[PDB]
Amino acid sequence: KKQKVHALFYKLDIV
Amino acid sequence: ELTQPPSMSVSPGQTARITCSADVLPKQYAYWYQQKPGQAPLLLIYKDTERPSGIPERFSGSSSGTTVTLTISGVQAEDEADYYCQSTDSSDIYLVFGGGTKLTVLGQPKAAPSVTLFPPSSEELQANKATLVCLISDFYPGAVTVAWKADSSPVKAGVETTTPSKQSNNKYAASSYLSLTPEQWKSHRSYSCQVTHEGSTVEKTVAP
Amino acid sequence: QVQLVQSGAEVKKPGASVKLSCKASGYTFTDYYIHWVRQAPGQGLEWMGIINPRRDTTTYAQKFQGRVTMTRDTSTNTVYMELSSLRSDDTAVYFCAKNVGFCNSDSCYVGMDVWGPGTTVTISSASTKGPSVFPLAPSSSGGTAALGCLVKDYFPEPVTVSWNSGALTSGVHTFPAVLQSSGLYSLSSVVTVPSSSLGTQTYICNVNHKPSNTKVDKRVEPK
Repeated sequence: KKQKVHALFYKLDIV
Repeated sequence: ELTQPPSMSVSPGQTARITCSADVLPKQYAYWYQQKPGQAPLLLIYKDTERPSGIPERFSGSSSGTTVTLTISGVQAEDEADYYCQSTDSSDIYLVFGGGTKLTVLGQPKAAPSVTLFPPSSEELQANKATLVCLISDFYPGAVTVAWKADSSPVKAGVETTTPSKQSNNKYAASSYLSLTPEQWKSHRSYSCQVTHEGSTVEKTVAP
Repeated sequence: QVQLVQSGAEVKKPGASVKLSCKASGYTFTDYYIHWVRQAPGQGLEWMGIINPRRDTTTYAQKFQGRVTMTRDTSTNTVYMELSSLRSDDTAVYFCAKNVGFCNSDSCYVGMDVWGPGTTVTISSASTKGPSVFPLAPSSSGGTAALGCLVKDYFPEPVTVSWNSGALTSGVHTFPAVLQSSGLYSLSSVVTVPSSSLGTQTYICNVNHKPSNTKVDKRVEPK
């Protein structure tokens, strides 16, 4: 249940 | 927000358990860092329980519900430091640190302060200034109060005192400065710096 | 080995801006995010934000949105953090740190595995001033005697003090400086020496205040 893909990933690798 | 105790004491060889708590922890990994004064933090634990290469097994980490815990076994004097947990907000975006936990390793022997008091130098008096210098070292624990007197009467004006700071031998030091005109300095028979530590006082006197 | 090199201490007046640098080496710069974290004197760590050098994208903590700018230069593997409209509350040590994990669609763990040493930033209205140096002459403490140098009214930190140009190392105690209400600093350096050498060995304190580019050698003799 621990989130393994941090939301910052989507914020930062989207363009 | 992440809550951990501001402070904790333990004896050498004992085991320290630093806990950090927040509603968000069931869904977010936490990280533990050690920081020694004047140094960069050092990562101890990541993803709640994994220990990097170079970190000794004395340090371990665990998770349980809304808490995460750093455990230090066989505490040694060199584990005295601040320990910080770190996770992410309820926003799931912004990183937050706990307030940090200062770990004190008990056993340091108490020690009364040594006091050195210097009067104004000749050179300073020729420059029409006067500064008395009271230097306080080698005391433990690190709290002292400094009081200044001129001719039996307390002096509060012109006093500047540092906070206690830890020396290389793990005892503390501090200093206090009394600024005077050369006329005040020459006007009194003596001046005294009185340092109070653990209910007892050490006093030095100088005279023009 | 991963290393992060940060730019030297900064002293700024209220209202100014400061641009700090973090030069990364020992790993693939564009594979990892870089964090900035600050720590005000005596306080705890506070996260400021993160930059992804691959895509040049950023995110800052809510309290720093609008006055922080992070940028990067891949030619030199350098990250920059610019903080604007500085206030007394911005006095702190500013760290950069490499993200612990490589982030992709299958996994992204966000923490700091390697930290830079920190850049000290001090916000003050004071202006640069070299110290006035005075001898603390010994007087009357068994077989040892204390002599020193008083380093008065300088700005900013730091000053260094050596004795006899670095020859004399044993028995030297340079006290932390006091910050006076004038905004200027003073400190004292004292050296403990055998009481017999007074009159036989010479004692000179060498005060070095790089921010004002001043050095002072002061002989300390008995009175």
